[PDB]
Parts: sequence; structure tokens; C-alpha cells
Amino acid sequence: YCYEQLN
Amino acid sequence: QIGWRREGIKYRRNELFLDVLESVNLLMSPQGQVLSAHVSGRVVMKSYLSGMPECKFGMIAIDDCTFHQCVRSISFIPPDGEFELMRYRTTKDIILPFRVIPLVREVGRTKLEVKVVIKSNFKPSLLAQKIEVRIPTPLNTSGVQVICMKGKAKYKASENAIVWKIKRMAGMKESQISAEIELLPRPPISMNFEVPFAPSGLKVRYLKVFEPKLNYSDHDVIKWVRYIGRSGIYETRC
Repeated sequence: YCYEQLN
Repeated sequence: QIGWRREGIKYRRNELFLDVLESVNLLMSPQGQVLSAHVSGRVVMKSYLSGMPECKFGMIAIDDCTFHQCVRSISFIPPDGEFELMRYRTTKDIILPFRVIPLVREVGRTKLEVKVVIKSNFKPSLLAQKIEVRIPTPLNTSGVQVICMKGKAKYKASENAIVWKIKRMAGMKESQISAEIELLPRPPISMNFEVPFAPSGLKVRYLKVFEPKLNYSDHDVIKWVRYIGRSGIYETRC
């Protein structure tokens, strides 16, 4: 479902 | 010259999918004492990167590690597509997403008045999902009566257990369930859940992609992360 950004 | 990845891979969109999947195990006394607890985690990476990149993964007290053959704060040419970057296990400073609080009261040798309270314990910003609580009933159970404010419950008398199911529940909350067990003249309470965060506290610091033969730098890769924690053995005595 939800992948969040990595930074 | 790398047997796990071909040469000449080119993607238009260089993307990066990073799934942190933990299983939190906990054995608690009815009185809240952590009797045993640990987390088992793996880090699966879907990698859509062009050519032959050199990547660096980096992220709290880990105990074991078990990397992929490609691994050498670790560098590696990752294969193309899905592969498991590493397994791991932690035991200290674990977030226990739920607190199960059993309370039983005898009534002669005929009734059993049972009340069970689950406490969520994480940012109320976040929802637990697939919440299921098992209350086992004794073998000499005639019938069961049970009501509950949130979700649904049923007496699976074949499995000789009460099953309480809850779709969602945000952190720093509390719900309960009460039951009357008539019986005919002590295993633990189990829980299962899903939480959108690594119970161990693990968080991914950086993933750096170095391609010096091709026309892209780290600014170019699209990088995505997902954290999912689930229960394993999650039992409370009484």
C-alpha cells in the first residue's frame, strides 16, 4: 500500500 | 563479473523500494512485567536501478545480522528486482504496541467473569490494523456470554476460545471486552496486530547509489520506504 519518501 | 546481476540494465526511472518488516514477540505477566520480548526483522529491497550501481545502506541496539552475499554502513551491488537485503534481531528498547490486561474473577464453581483490556501505545497519529485478541475458555465450558463496545467477538467453541476482532485503533487508546463463562461442575491471552512502524525503533538513515560509469547521481534516484510491524507470539499470562 503506502511507501513514504526517504529523506 | 558479478554472478547475481547482469550487465547492461537500464531503467528510465531509477526507483528504490525499501520494506522494513518486523515481527514483535512479547511474553507479559498479567501485571505488565515484560517476561521476554524481542523483534525479528528483515529489510526487503525492490531495486530498479540502471547499470551496475554501488549502494550504501545505513540506519539503537541490533543483536544479530545476516546479510546477502552481495554485502561488504554497508556497500553492495544489489541484484535487479526483489531480494532480501538483511535479517536482524533486537531485544532492547522495543516499542510494545499493545498492553493486554487480563482480569478474571471466579463465581462459585459455575461462572467465570472475565474482563480484558487492550491499550494501544504509539503516536495517535497512527492506526493499528487487523487487531485480534484470543481469550481461551476452559474445556468444561457450557456456554459463553460476551459483549464488547468496539469491533465484534464470537465464541469459537470448537477452538475453545473467544475471538475479538477490531478493524482499526489509534495509539494511546483503550478498549475492553467483558465475558461470562458458564462451566460444567490457564493458557494465555494472545494478540495479533499490524502497525505502520518498526517496533524496534529502527529507521533508515540513507541509501546512497553511486554510478560513476553512467549519467546519473544520487540526486536522480527516487527512493521510497515502508515500515510494517506485525505480531508473532504476543501473549499475556492469566
